[PDB]
Amino acid sequence: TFRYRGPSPKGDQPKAIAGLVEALRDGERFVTLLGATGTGKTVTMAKVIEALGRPALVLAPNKILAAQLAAEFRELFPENAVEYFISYYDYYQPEAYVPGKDLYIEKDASINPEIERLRHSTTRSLLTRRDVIVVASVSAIYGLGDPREYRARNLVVREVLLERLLELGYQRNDIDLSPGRFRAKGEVLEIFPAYETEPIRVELGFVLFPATHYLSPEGLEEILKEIEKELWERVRYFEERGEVLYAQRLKERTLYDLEMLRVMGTCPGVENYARYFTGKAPGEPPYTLLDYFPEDFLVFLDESHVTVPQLQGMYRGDYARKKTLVDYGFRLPSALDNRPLRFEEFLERVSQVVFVSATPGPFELAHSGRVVEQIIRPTGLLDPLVRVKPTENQILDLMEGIRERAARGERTLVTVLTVRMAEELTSFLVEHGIRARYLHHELDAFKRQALIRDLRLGHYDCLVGINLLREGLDIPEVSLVAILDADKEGFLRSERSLIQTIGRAARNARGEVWLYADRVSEAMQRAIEETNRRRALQEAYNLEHGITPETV
Ligand SMILES: CCCCCCCCO[C@@H]1O[C@H](CO)[C@@H](O)[C@H](O)[C@H]1O
Ligand SMILES: CCCCCCCCO[C@@H]1O[C@H](CO)[C@@H](O)[C@H](O)[C@H]1O
Ligand SMILES: CCCCCCCCO[C@@H]1O[C@H](CO)[C@@H](O)[C@H](O)[C@H]1O
Repeated sequence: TFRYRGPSPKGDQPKAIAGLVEALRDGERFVTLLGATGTGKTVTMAKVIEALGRPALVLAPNKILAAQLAAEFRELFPENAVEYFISYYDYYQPEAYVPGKDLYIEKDASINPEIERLRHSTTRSLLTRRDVIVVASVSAIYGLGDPREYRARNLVVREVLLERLLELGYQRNDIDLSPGRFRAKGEVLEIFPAYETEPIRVELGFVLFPATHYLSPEGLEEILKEIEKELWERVRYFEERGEVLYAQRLKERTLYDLEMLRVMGTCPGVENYARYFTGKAPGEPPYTLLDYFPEDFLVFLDESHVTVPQLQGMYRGDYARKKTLVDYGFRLPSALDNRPLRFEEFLERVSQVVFVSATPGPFELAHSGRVVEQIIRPTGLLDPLVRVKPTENQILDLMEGIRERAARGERTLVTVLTVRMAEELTSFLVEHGIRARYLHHELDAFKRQALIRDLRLGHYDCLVGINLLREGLDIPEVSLVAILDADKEGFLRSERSLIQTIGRAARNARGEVWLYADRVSEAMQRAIEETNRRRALQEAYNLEHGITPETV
């Protein structure tokens, strides 16, 4: 049972909630929430979750949005369990090998304790409460230990109770303490649970869950035997090919791990032997976070037009990177079984799915048994006016438009199609009195968000880039979005992409989008019509309720 404490639903949220709830209660497996930018999709998801009272998983297209959603849900359900199943492949380097330059890359060690802490807090809550909402990036869905063992291996709250501490994955280190380590300096225990930020001093209640998701198994001895059996078979494979270097590499690394496991029941990169620990057969789908949820959990795929394709391509992407480590003797073929799920395998592990997007993709449109939209924004803000302007004298027209807006405190976003164009336009604008910066495609997150942050803070007035479908670009001061080569083919000029880009001007009471082109492509035509449809519906709602837009 959840306890919603956020703002009451306004605009189209009430209608969206209900209908969405009605569809789910009627047993629809696939449902889509078609919600324009700024209509408050998080609150809608939250009320649906509250109404159904089932634990939920919300997947986002990237780590920035994932973190953002987690933070919002925590504020909306201050008394329930909101988890962020962050993944190590989000901020750190995984093991890898690039044939191109024969360079092998080790995964980062001694990572920030917050990573594993958040992950353990997630599995712990899922096995102790129903009022749980888990947010995660799609990439987070990867092989994980067997949930049965993780579950059946707990410690309820003497002296034998320090034989348990270890068969749960906890390690000794009286020196410095770490989450998932114990300190026994005499008659006094100090367990630091893998999911806590505050250790537990024991002298003279709670429930301790394992410190690892791949904790030791049944015939540990017998398991190391099966792994070594695969090792020599694979060594022979290389030997017969004359690839002595690969045979040597695989032998040394595998024997090192086997020895490590025989002396600590664990070893760095233990996940690679996942299948041996879960007893899964080769090729079979591994256990994942999904298996830790109750059978009736609800799934939300935020930005579904992006997240669905991500879920569809995860397996292939991972296979390519892993297959390389296998081909050159760094890992056993069995490491391939510690992988992401194929899309169909994912669908086999979920019951009901709610797709969320302002521009739902083909999968959601062909499969949803119900599409519920929310167009009216709680704020009453209108979708922008969209104009089509000639390419003749585009830059001069744009420049005067930008300077006019900067004069009165308004910002401009500009999208071009090539790097040369982005480079030249930016320098040209700067040389003509405009505070413009270039959002280079090589910029990573936070750095990309740092630049965007400066625009939000008003350090400059115009941001030029190729792909503007980035996070954090919904700024109230942006009143103009200019799209050069608006009629050219390509992903960034598709119907959906145009609609998404147009939305960057919907947080300003005077928002406008200028499409520079000498012809109207079908994508433009459709995007213009949809923006007009939304604007008209919201103007009608505002008229009826006596609301007049204002920027804020
Ligand atoms: C468990 C380890 C088994 C090692 C057995 C290696 C057998 C070598 O294998 C041989 O290598 C030659 C290389 O010139 C090839 O030409 C032969 O075809 C191949 O059978
Ligand atoms: C055409 C002449 C227009 C004059 C209006 C100028 C409005 C200035 O604009 C304001 O300046 C403040 C201080 O820099 C900022 O903090 C505000 O965010 C910004 O809107
Ligand atoms: C460029 C995209 C054009 C899309 C066509 C939108 C048509 C909306 O319909 C409009 O409704 C108005 C009611 O206020 C009427 O006054 C207009 O005559 C009518 O065209």
